[PDB]
Formats: sequence, structure tokens, C-alpha cells
Amino acid sequence: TRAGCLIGAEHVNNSYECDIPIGAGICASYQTSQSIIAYTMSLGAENSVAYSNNSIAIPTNFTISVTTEILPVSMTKTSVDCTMYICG
Amino acid sequence: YTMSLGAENSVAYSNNSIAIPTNFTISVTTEILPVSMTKTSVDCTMYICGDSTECSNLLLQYGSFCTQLNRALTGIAVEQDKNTQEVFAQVKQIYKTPPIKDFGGFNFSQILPDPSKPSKRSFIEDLLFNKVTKFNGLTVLPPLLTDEMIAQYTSALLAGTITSGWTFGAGAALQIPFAMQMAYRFNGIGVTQNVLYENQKLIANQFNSAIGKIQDSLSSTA
Amino acid sequence: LTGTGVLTESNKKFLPFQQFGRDIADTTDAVRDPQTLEILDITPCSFGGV
Amino acid sequence: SALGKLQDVVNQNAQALNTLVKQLSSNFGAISSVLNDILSRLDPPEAEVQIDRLITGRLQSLQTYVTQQLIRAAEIRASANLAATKMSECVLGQSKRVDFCGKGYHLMSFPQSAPHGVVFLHVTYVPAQEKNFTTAPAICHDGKAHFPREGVFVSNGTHWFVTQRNFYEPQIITTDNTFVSGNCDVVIGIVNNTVYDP
Amino acid sequence: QIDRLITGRLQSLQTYVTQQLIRAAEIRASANLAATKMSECVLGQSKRVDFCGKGYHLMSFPQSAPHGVVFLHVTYVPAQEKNFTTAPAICHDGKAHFPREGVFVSNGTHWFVTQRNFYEPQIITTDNTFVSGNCDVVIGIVNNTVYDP
Ligand SMILES: *[C@@H]1O[C@H](CO)[C@@H](O)[C@H](O)[C@H]1NC(C)=O
Ligand SMILES: *[C@@H]1O[C@H](CO)[C@@H](O)[C@H](O)[C@H]1NC(C)=O
Ligand SMILES: *[C@@H]1O[C@H](CO)[C@@H](O)[C@H](O)[C@H]1NC(C)=O
Ligand SMILES: *[C@@H]1O[C@H](CO)[C@@H](O)[C@H](O)[C@H]1NC(C)=O
Ligand SMILES: *[C@@H]1O[C@H](CO)[C@@H](O)[C@H](O)[C@H]1NC(C)=O
Ligand SMILES: *[C@@H]1O[C@H](CO)[C@@H](O)[C@H](O)[C@H]1NC(C)=O
Ligand SMILES: *[C@@H]1O[C@H](CO)[C@@H](O)[C@H](O)[C@H]1NC(C)=O
Ligand SMILES: *[C@@H]1O[C@H](CO)[C@@H](O)[C@H](O)[C@H]1NC(C)=O
Ligand SMILES: *[C@@H]1O[C@H](CO)[C@@H](O)[C@H](O)[C@H]1NC(C)=O
Ligand SMILES: *[C@@H]1O[C@H](CO)[C@@H](O)[C@H](O)[C@H]1NC(C)=O
Ligand SMILES: *[C@@H]1O[C@H](CO)[C@@H](O)[C@H](O)[C@H]1NC(C)=O
Ligand SMILES: *[C@@H]1O[C@H](CO)[C@@H](O)[C@H](O)[C@H]1NC(C)=O
Repeated sequence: TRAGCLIGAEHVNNSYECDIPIGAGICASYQTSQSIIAYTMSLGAENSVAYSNNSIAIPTNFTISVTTEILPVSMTKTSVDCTMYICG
Repeated sequence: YTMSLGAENSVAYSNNSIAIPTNFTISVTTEILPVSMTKTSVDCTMYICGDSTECSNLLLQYGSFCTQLNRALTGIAVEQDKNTQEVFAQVKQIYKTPPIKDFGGFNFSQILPDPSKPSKRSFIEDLLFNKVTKFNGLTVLPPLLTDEMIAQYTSALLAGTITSGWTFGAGAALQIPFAMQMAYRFNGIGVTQNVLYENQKLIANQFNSAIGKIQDSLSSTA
Repeated sequence: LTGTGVLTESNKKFLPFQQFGRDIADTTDAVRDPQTLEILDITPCSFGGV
Repeated sequence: SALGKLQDVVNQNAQALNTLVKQLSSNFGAISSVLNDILSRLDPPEAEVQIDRLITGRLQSLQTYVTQQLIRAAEIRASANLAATKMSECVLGQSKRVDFCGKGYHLMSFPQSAPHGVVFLHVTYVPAQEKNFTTAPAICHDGKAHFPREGVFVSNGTHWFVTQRNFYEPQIITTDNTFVSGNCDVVIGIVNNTVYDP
Repeated sequence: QIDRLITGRLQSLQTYVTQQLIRAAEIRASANLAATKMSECVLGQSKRVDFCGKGYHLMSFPQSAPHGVVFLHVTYVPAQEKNFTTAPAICHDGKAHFPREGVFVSNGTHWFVTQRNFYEPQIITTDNTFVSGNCDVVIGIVNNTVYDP
């Protein structure tokens, strides 16, 4: 590989999503009986918007969606004793 | 000498006077921002005790600071990876530019990729990459995303912003001419649409001149 | 001098009076063989994490 | 799977505490970690040196722990400042910042509680299936360029309509939805249509 | 001597790790700032003053850089100005007329209604202004003629 010596997996010429990262684009996964493979991660799909100078796409419907974002606020408060720790 | 803060302007303020502009000029600027660093990892024993037994026996009595520093370096590496993973990887579907360049007046030639070199990058990206310049247990870990993947992500974002405008980051991409997109950009800051639908020529000329000045300044100055 | 590592055949041309060789890190990198005038190169073998 | 950070913080704190407890029972280059046995089996001169070595080792360990705690506290303070900014700019209003509070067009957010953290429920507005149409920059009726006030010009093949560019709502083109800004000589692609008159 | 060397190397490595932690925190802050700028300036148009470019933001184009990112802010700055005489409102039919969206600008002998950030003279009509109140409280209101088409 480009990041080390990988022994125990096969190099498939396909490109799936990166399940377990390895390095320099190499990604492994457990798929089809089944064995560990070593493929190259794909950045996504391949879309080509038909761009014309007289074309406009306006939606005709809408769907409401609710996401979720979790962020920490405070940490744990812990104080120690100098002498009791050092000189017990 | 003594430094001067600037000039001495005196605005003629009056309770019955106002100054409305009559013309406009388009100016393109730049901004540099770092993202990640190099992924390094230093070994404990090979750095402290190089091929020695008594040295390792003495080091084994100093606790487990090696595990602490190894975990710290691993956290630094995974954080530097997550930095670029969150900065660049923000688009779901990789977009692309159409073959026919129907952009009226606008000539995006210095920012679009050029299919002539192995690592496909634009002229500005090539200038930026050309301007920037295992002994005692040291080892540098390779990054997760290579340079070609970052270039492809940037090209996809650029193609999406050029074709769909601001409609590809909130769901499905919607095709729209660049002239109407610029008209909306002008309407978003108060200026009407007839100012652009009649000065498209001057606006495109100023944009091309600004791109030329930017690339000349990037190629000349280091 | 001591050390451990492979001894490859580099192309670093030394001076007629110089014997050792270092780098910007001030470490032994190339030592000339005493018997035959052949400049070698000292690089450690493979090492890393599993 | 969304509770990764809240659990990782506690795991890292527990690992730091366990590492400190383990370092509390190290030799640091001494005969034994227990100090009373050292001072009872050896002479006061050597006992002083052993106690000094143990004190230096434990002080270095405590300083490293304090530095790590300071770094983690700075990171947590930055995260808390970000969370407070998000709460003040998204829950108590409607932000126009793209990809800041939810994926799409922001409508409202609902704050929730969590152990040592906060959970948001961003209600967004996502579009749906699209349809292709033909547009025009302006419309020429009597030699005057008619630019739309708020909306776009959509033609379904035979007739032209005016609608906002966020939903298919075709309306009859009239002079109450457009304004004249000159003649039909500079605008590129201005098509000729019929403007209704009230 | 081996113990002394071990202690010295441990101190050096701890100092190196601390410096690397501080530098990584700084780089993470910079990367978060860059990601926020990318999300709020490239994929849309921002209304924050002096955030993405010096002036009125229109659009941005991202560029790749070694261990970094480079932006191209397309701004919109004004140009040569011109002095005019303004007024708060116009009093024609004994009532005050305030501009709906624009600025009252006089040529010197006549009066027109123009917008801000650009000079485009128009005709003061009933479709450009709205009537509210009488000419008793507005300070600086001048008399003109409100054309009714
Ligand atoms: C409508 O537009 C979409 C997106 O550009 C395209 O995939 C599709 O082929 C178009 N259909 C027609 C009938 O033009
Ligand atoms: C919009 O989508 C919803 C959900 O699929 C559906 O119930 C509704 O009928 C759609 N509106 C249309 C098709 O006008
Ligand atoms: C505005 O400035 C540009 C740049 O010099 C110039 O070409 C144009 O003629 C100016 N506009 C007017 C109305 O003078
Ligand atoms: C765009 O600019 C490049 C470089 O200045 C030039 O080679 C190319 O012909 C230009 N394209 C158009 C359509 O003006
Ligand atoms: C030493 O002897 C060997 C043969 O035994 C010869 O090849 C070599 O050149 C000699 N070295 C010198 C410095 O003469
Ligand atoms: C376009 O819309 C008009 C008015 O709704 C209708 O009369 C006409 O049949 C439509 N044409 C097509 C091709 O759908
Ligand atoms: C759109 O592009 C076509 C090229 O096929 C051209 O004939 C037409 O005039 C263009 N229309 C506008 C409004 O630019
Ligand atoms: C619109 O009308 C004008 C004036 O008669 C004419 O010159 C122009 O060609 C017309 N446009 C089209 C698309 O027929
Ligand atoms: C407006 O008046 C001020 C002072 O009265 C003067 O400095 C300025 O040049 C004038 N502007 C123009 C466009 O003449
Ligand atoms: C505006 O004032 C100038 C004198 O400064 C005069 O020559 C011109 O005719 C006036 N224009 C109108 C429309 O009143
Ligand atoms: C503006 O200021 C002048 C002072 O020179 C004063 O005479 C005039 O009445 C003021 N006008 C208004 C509307 O306040
Ligand atoms: C406007 O008209 C009123 C009544 O005709 C008069 O009292 C006032 O002085 C006039 N103001 C000006 C500036 O001419």
C-alpha cells in the first residue's frame, strides 16, 4: 500500500464507502464466504447538472426534516490534595 | 521618524447634503487559512533507549508516560485528519462543469481544472503548490485524504457554485443561468436588476481584469 | 564508530582527506570503507507499528 | 452513535484518573514505592534521597496532569462558547447563516438537555421533486423592458407566467408585478410577450 | 548516568508534546474558522460586514493549498460620488409623502426620487411613496408636486 504493508486482505478494483480508514485513500471492509477487502474510497456519486442559459428548475413540493446536533457544555469538576497525594 | 496613522479627511457634513454614488467597480481579494499539519509520531524506547537492556529496565520503573504520549500523538493525528475532513468534505454528490461554456462574459479559466497533468489542478492551485516549499524513532504518518481528492472536492464545490449557485447546499441542485444568479446577488445588496442586465459587459470585463491582476500578483510576489 | 543499519552503495563523492559523513541533523549517514575507496551509506532498517 | 463526544469526555477523564492512580504506585528509580518501608529499612541519609526522588516524580506527574486538564478545560470552554452562540442565535430567533443551524432553510430549533451537554433539534425546510422550465431576463411589450419585482419568468411551452423561485405558483403576468427600466435594446434575450393591464 | 539521561530525554519529550498540543489546538481553531467561512460564504451569500471580503459580498470560489485553503472573495465597492441636496419628505396635498424604497434627491431646480448605492433618477409618483400624517411634525419637509398617473 501507500501507508504500509497490508497482508490478510484482497485488493478489489471496486470503490465503496470508506468503512475502516487505513491511509492515503486505502479503506478496508468486511463484505462478500466473506473476507476482508482492500479498496479505494470514492468521494461520492457523479452528478452532471444540465446547465443551459434558458433553463430554470423550480420545486413543486416540500418536505419538513428535523436534524440533531449534540455539543458538550461542561466538564467534570475534580480537585486534588497536594500533600495527601505526594506525602501520604 | 514617528509613524502616522493615515491621512486627514474632513467630510463636509451638512443637514441638507447627501452623496449618492453613480458608478461601481468589482474587486476580487484573497485570504490564506491553514487547515492541518503533518502527522508525526515519536517512539518512546527507540528515542530514549537505543538498543539497550538495562536502559529499558530502568525506563520500565518510570510508570507509563510512553502510553500517555502515544495517546496524545494519536489524538493529535486523528484531530488533524478530522479538521480537513470537516473543512473540505462538505458536498454529497460530486458535481462537474458542462462542456459548453455558455457563461456570458464570465471566463472561468484560471480556477477550473485543466486536463493536462496527472494531478488535475487549476493554474492558481499550481501557483500555490509551487510557491510553498526515520533516524531516532521518528516517523511521519501519511494523510488520509490525498491532494487529488482535495482538488476534486474543490472542483466539485466550484462547479456546483457556478452552475446551481446557492441551491446545491440545501437539498437538490437547481440549474440556473449565471446572469440571473448575478442579478440575484446584486438584488441581495439593494441594487436592482436593471443595473446588471445593462452593464453585464462592464461587470465581466472588471471581473476578468481582477482575476488577471490576482494571478499576476500571485505569480510575481512570493 | 558503531551503529546498526544496512550499508548501501550511494553516489556521495567525498573529499580525498575526508573519511566520515553527516547531514543537517548531525548524524552518521555515510562512512568510507578503509580497505577500498568506496563510499557506503548508512540507513536504519524497517521499523514501525503493527 | 450521536453521543460520541459526551461519552469520550468521560472516558478520557476516567483514563487520566486511572493513569494518575497507577503512577501513584511507581518506583521512579527507588527500592520500593512504599515510603514507610523505605524509611524503616534504610538509614535517614538514603531515606532523604529516596523521598526526594519520589517527590520529584510525583510532582512531575501532577504537573503533567494539571497541564492536560488545562488544555481540556480550554477545549471545553471553546465548545461551550460555540454552544451558547448557537443557542442565542438560533433558538431565540431565525438565523440566515447557511449550514449553521440545520441542513437547509432554518425554521426553528428546540433545545434539549443532556448529561454535560446540550442537544438541538433543528427544524429545516427541504425542497422536493423539481421540474424544468424556460426563463427569460425580461419581457418586451411596447418597446420597454419589463423586469419582475419579486419572482421569475416561467414558460410552460406556450404561455408565460410569473412565480417566486421557491415553489411552482404560476401567476398571470401584469403590470402590477413588473416595472419598466428603459427600452428593449440592451438586455440580452428579452422575449416579446403580452402584459395584462388592470 | 543512564537514569539522568532518561530523565533529561523524558523532560525534553514532554516539553515537545506540550508544544505540539498547543500548536494542534491553534490549528484546530483555525480549521474551524476556515470551515465556518467555507460553509457561510461559498455556499450562499453572507450579510456580515467585513467577514468575507472587504465590501459587499457577492460570491466566492474555493482554492486548494498545501495544508490550507485559499478563498477568492468577489466584492462590490462603490465609486465616484456626487453632492446633492436631500429632504425628509414632500408636502404637496397638505400631507407628507415618505419614500417607499429610495432617497429623495434634488437636481438643484427640480426634485426626483433615487435609490441608494446607485444614482438612478426617477419621477416622484403615487407608486413610489406613501402618505402618512400631515406636514406639521416633519422637520425639513419641502413642497413639491406628486404626479398621479
Ligand atoms: C430536467 O433537468 C434534470 C436536471 O438538470 C435533468 O436530469 C433531466 O434530464 C431534465 N429533463 C428534461 C426533460 O429536460
Ligand atoms: C408532497 O409530498 C408529500 C409527501 O410525499 C405528499 O403527501 C404530498 O401529496 C406531495 N404534494 C403534492 C404531490 O402536491
Ligand atoms: C465606470 O467605471 C468603468 C471603469 O473605468 C468605466 O469603464 C465606465 O465607463 C464607468 N461608468 C460611467 C457611467 O462612466
Ligand atoms: C479565458 O482566458 C484564458 C486566459 O486568459 C484564454 O486563454 C481564453 O481564451 C479565455 N476564454 C474566453 C472565452 O475568453
Ligand atoms: C588492501 O588489499 C586488498 C587485497 O588484499 C586490495 O584490493 C586493496 O586495494 C588494498 N587496500 C589499499 C588501500 O591498498
Ligand atoms: C401551459 O399553460 C397554459 C395555461 O395553464 C395551458 O393552457 C397550456 O395548455 C399549457 N401548455 C402545456 C404544454 O402544458
Ligand atoms: C443561449 O445560448 C444560445 C446558444 O445555443 C444562444 O443562441 C442564445 O441567444 C442564448 N440566449 C441568451 C439569452 O443568452
Ligand atoms: C419584439 O418586437 C420588436 C419590435 O417589433 C422586434 O424588433 C423584435 O424582433 C421582437 N422580438 C422577437 C423575439 O420577435
Ligand atoms: C462635495 O463637496 C465637498 C465639500 O463641499 C467637496 O470636497 C467634494 O469634492 C464635493 N464632491 C463633488 C463630487 O464635487
Ligand atoms: C439639472 O440641473 C442642471 C443644472 O445643474 C440643468 O442643466 C439640467 O437641465 C437639470 N435637469 C433637469 C431634468 O431638471
Ligand atoms: C440646516 O442647518 C442650517 C444651519 O446653517 C439651518 O439654517 C437650517 O434651518 C437647517 N435645516 C434644517 C431642516 O434643520
Ligand atoms: C410650503 O407651502 C406651505 C403652504 O403653502 C407654506 O406655508 C410653506 O412655507 C411652504 N414651504 C416652502 C419651503 O416653500
